[PDB]
Amino acid sequence: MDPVDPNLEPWNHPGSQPRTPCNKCYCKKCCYHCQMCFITKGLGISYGRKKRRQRRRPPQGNQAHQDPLPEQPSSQHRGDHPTGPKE
Repeated sequence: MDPVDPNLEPWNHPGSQPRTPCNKCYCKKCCYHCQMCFITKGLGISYGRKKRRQRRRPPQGNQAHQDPLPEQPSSQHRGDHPTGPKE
């Protein structure tokens, strides 16, 4: 997960708000994040038991709110952690 950039990746969320995205800690409320904190379903680098780093590239709205990529509210790359599938 960490060697891309990242713009909007298959799974790479650093933090949340205010529109940051990273902060000095993972997840971290201000500001929006509703309920789902970080349940580790996809063990690339940032989700990781003996891995885990953190990289920050756009402003951003979607990379402060989102877990997955498409506008499809369910689970397993669909609506992974907010009220928010795309944002």
